[PDB]
Amino acid sequence: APILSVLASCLQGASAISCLCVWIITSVEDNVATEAMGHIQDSTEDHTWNLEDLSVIWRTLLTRQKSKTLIRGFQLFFKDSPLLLVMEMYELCMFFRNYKEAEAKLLEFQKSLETLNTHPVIPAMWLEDQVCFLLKLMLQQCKTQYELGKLLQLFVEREHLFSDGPDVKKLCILCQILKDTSIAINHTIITSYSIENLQHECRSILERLQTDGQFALARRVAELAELPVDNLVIKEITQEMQTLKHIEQWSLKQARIDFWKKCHENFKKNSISSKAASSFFSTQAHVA
Amino acid sequence: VLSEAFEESLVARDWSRALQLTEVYGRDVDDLSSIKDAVLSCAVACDKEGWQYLFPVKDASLRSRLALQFVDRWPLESCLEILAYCISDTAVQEGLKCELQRKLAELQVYQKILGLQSPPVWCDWQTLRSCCVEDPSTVMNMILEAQEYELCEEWGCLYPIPREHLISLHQKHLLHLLERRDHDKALQ
Repeated sequence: APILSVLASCLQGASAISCLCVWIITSVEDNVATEAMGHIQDSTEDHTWNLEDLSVIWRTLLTRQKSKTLIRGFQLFFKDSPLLLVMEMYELCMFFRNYKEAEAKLLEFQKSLETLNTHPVIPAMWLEDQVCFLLKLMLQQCKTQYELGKLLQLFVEREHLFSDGPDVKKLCILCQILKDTSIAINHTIITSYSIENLQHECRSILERLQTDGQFALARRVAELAELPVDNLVIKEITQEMQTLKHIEQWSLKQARIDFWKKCHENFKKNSISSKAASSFFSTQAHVA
Repeated sequence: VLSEAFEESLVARDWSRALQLTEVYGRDVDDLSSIKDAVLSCAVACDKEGWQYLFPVKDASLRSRLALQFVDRWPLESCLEILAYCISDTAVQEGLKCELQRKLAELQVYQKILGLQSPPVWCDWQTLRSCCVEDPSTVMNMILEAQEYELCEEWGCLYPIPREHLISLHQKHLLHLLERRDHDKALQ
C-alpha cells in the first residue's frame, strides 16, 4: 500500500528521511520490491531504516529503468534540495531527449550546489557521494551509438565530475571522430577506461577503418591514441596501387611515373620515418 | 473511474495530462511501454511541435514508419536530428533502413544548397523542393555559380537535367580537378 506511509510521516516523531524508503519500496512491482530487499539483514519489524538503505534502493530502482517513481517521490518527501534536479536531468535525457534543456538545467544544478554551500537531512556530502552513480548509469546504459555522442558532448566543460568515470576528453574526441561513420563504440572502454586498454581496443577500430578505405578519419582517430602512425600510409599506398592495377594503369608509363612520383610527394606530407620509406621503396624495387 | 480518464483525455489530444494517468496510478511495470507508445504516437502528428514527440517511442519499427510518414512538416534543422538516431538504431529491419537513409540523403543535399548564397534561394525544405519541381535551371546555375561541382552532382542526381548542358557541366569539373594534378579523382 502507499497511502499509509504519507500519513505515517505526518505524526509527531517520524524520521522524514525514513518513510521515503517505505514509499519507494512499497509502490513498485513485485520483483522490483523483492530483489531490492536483499540489502536487509534483520526481520521486518526490526530493520530501522537509515541514510544507507536508500542507497541500495536508489541503485536498484535506476538499474532496470524505472525513474518516474523516484523523480516523483522526492516531491512529496524532501523537496527541491538539489538531488531532485540531479535526477531531473535523467528524464530530459535518456528518456525524453530534448538535450538543449538538459544543458540548461545541469548548470542550474551546479549553481545551486555552490550557492547553498554558503544541518540538512540528506547528509551533506551524500549528494556528491551518490551523483557519481547516476552519471555512469546514464552513460553505460545508452544503446544507440550515435545516442552516446550527444551526452558525451553535453558534459565536456563540466569535467570536474566523474571521479572514477571514463576520461571525458579523449572519449568525446573519438565520438566526434566518427560523427558520421557506420562503426560503433564497444562500451569496453566506457565501463573501464585505461591508458593502455584504449589502445588494446582501438587497434580493432583502426583495422576496421582500414578495411573500408575511408582512411582520412583514420589519421585523426589513431592520433588520439598516440599510436605509431606508420603502416597506415603504406596501406593507403597499397590500396592506391591495387586501384591502379584494377585500372591497369601500371602498363602505361605515364601513369606509372606519376604514381611513383606522387608517392614521394605525399610521403613528404606525412614526414614518416626514413626506414619505413626505405622499406616501402626497396620492396617494390625487388619486385621491380 | 480511472479508465474514464484516457477515453476522455484522448478526445482532446492533450497527451501530457493523459500520459500522466498511466505513470502516477500505474505502478510502472514493464509492459506499459506499448500503452505509452500508442498515445505518444497519436500525438506525434497532431501539431506543429511534432519534432519533440517521436523520440520517446521504444518500438523501433514505429519510429521508422512514423518518420517516413511525416517527414514533411519539419524544419531542416530538426528533421535531420530526428532521422539521425533512427538511421543509427541497431534494430530496425534492413528494409526500412534503405528508405530512411535515402531520405537523409536529400535532406543533406537541400541543406547544403539552402545556404550557398548569403540569404534565400528558398525558404525551407518546402520552398526548395517546390522550386526543384519547378524550372530546374536557376538552381543548377547557382550551384555552378560557386564552381562547387560535387554538390551539383547530387542537386541533379535527385533531379534529372538537360541532355545538352550536362556535358558542359561534366567536363568543367574534370578540368578543375586536373588543374591540381589529382589523378585518381580525375580517373573516377
